[PDB]
Amino acid sequence: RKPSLLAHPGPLVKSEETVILQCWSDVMFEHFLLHREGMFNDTLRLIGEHHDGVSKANFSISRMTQDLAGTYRCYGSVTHSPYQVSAPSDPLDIVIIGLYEKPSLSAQPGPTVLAGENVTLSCSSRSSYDMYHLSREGEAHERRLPAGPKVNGTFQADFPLGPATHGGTYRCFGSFHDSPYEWSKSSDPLLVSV
Amino acid sequence: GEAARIAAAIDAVIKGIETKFGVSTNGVLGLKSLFTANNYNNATKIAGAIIEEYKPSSCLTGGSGADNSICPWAMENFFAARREAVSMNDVIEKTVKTIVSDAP
Ligand SMILES: *[C@@H]1O[C@H](CO)[C@@H](O)[C@H](O)[C@H]1NC(C)=O
Ligand SMILES: *[C@@H]1O[C@H](CO)[C@@H](O)[C@H](O)[C@H]1NC(C)=O
Repeated sequence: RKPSLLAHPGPLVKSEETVILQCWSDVMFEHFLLHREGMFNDTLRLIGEHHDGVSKANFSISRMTQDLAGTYRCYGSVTHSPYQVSAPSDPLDIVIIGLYEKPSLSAQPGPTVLAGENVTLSCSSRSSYDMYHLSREGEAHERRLPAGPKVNGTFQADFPLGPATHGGTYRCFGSFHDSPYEWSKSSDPLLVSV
Repeated sequence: GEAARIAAAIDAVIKGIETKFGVSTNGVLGLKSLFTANNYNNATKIAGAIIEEYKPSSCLTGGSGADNSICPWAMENFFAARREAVSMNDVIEKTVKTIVSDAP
């Protein structure tokens, strides 16, 4: 059965910073195979630690480097049928952040609104990024929107959040199609209060 | 003379790579370009070219249709080889080191 691939503390890693890629499953896989797809593809054979009715294995990157960034996927194997590997886990993109200009995140109408008010967060930058990524602290699903208007010599992506329901700290990133595992410096966290 | 000694050691590396990995360097432009007096002994370059041309990490799902010849080696020596993390590209580099050293 499809294993689970997690990144601790997260897939957005800073250069030279440390990250642990955890491979895990309820199926007792004796070995895990972690595949990286990027500029330098590689596969790592991790030994499965069977414990608590769950098999798990860690791959620790002590100092994050450009060659280690890419789309990781976990496959599981059993010494019973070593030639029959499991279906891959859902792809996990390990991205190096802090490489380009920090975009600016602002709130419309403001960072403090009454419940039901339509909020729209605006991510802007001088650099013409191909995509803007809006991240809500806690959430894993980031929101990608290209840039719509041009304001005061800065390109801007406007993310409509709809009627206000609950608060949150948001951050913003910019990327280029040609460099997919390298993102901008994070925008300064914007706290929305409903 | 020394030109003959050079070709003898180059052919030893070519034969070594082919027999150890169970692959053929025929038509492989990337690898053949490195079979020169200066580039025939650089293990890093050769290991990098084997990965680039034969795509060993792609053997996880059967291989790239363009070249699944390295898969029998990859399965025997890595995916189903009979602790710490083991890198496929490291294993390839270590194998190339022995071929280059035991070539004479
Ligand atoms: C908020 O946006 C929605 C969708 O466009 C629309 O009903 C209207 O513009 C706003 N509704 C409010 C403020 O409830
Ligand atoms: C050998 O390989 C290393 C690493 O790529 C580098 O110094 C260069 O490519 C080669 N050096 C030579 C041929 O002197």
